[PDB]
Amino acid sequence: AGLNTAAKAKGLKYFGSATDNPELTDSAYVAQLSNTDDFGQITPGNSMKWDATEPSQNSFSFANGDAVVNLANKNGQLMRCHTLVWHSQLPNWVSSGSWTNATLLAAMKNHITNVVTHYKGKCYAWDVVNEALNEDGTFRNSVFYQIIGPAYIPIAFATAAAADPDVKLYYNDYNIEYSGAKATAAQNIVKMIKAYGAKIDGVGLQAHFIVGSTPSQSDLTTVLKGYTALGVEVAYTELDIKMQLPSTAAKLAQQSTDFQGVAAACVSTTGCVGVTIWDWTDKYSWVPSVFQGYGAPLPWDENYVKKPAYDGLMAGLGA
Ligand SMILES: *[C@@H]1O[C@H](CO)[C@@H](O)[C@H](O)[C@H]1NC(C)=O
Repeated sequence: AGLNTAAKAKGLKYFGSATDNPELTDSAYVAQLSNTDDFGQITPGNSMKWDATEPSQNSFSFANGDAVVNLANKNGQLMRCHTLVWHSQLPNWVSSGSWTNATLLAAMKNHITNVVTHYKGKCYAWDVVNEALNEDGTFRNSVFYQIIGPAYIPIAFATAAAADPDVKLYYNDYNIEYSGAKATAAQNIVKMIKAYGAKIDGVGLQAHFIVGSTPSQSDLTTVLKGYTALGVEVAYTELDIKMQLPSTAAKLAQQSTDFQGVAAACVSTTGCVGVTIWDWTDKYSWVPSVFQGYGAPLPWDENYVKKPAYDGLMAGLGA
């Protein structure tokens, strides 16, 4: 019994975790990441992004991504590959470049084709385009939007599908898990890609939530079904629930309830294929400076010891 076994019993394809290459020298860490009772799927937190894979123009660098795939392969875990086109973690040669539509499309397509071809057959899913929207539902004024216009999004999907016709292609974003202008805009991006005639198989809902401010199971489920209704599968792709510090028993209990609701929403939704937590131990959680004051976001603590949230996830998965 563990998260992945429970998830699969309920019909999900996996419960899984992200990781990153600096953690892999920690053999105790790796032993639990490799426990397929809890994790049937791995995401590389950083080593398949554009800054990692094409840090200078045309210079593809796959060793760190390959090391994560090799670990997953050894363990019999699925991969989700993350992420091709994104405004963040973009090398300066792209973000600062002097582009025309043709020249940026060439470089963007070259990035996709090379990365996706290299990983052909190794990935369950690709996050093809990440965080294309602002909070108010406008397009982000990234280099792609400013130079190419909205077509960059369906072109990226079409390019990925040409390189690897069978991997599931996802649009991934945060703050699209509750209703609002941003979730509506994410729906409209799905419709727009499909109308262009490009393949989109999934919406990735990052699920970076806050303890005590997490959307209810009911709200989350409703929003998932708003996506599945458009003809895509859905997954929670980067789940973590940071709490306002310091940690307390009451907050740990609330955090358990919050995680429980997310797992239950997925299990309740036909077409929700799985949940990936954004790493699994607080020691390696993602808490950048903009969230100073928050922390302890994950189901195991910094000592690799389960927190109440682990039991909350199990309950939410019906175990
Ligand atoms: C860039 O080229 C694509 C592909 O033909 C097209 O859909 C889009 O409108 C173009 N954008 C600009 C700004 O010329």
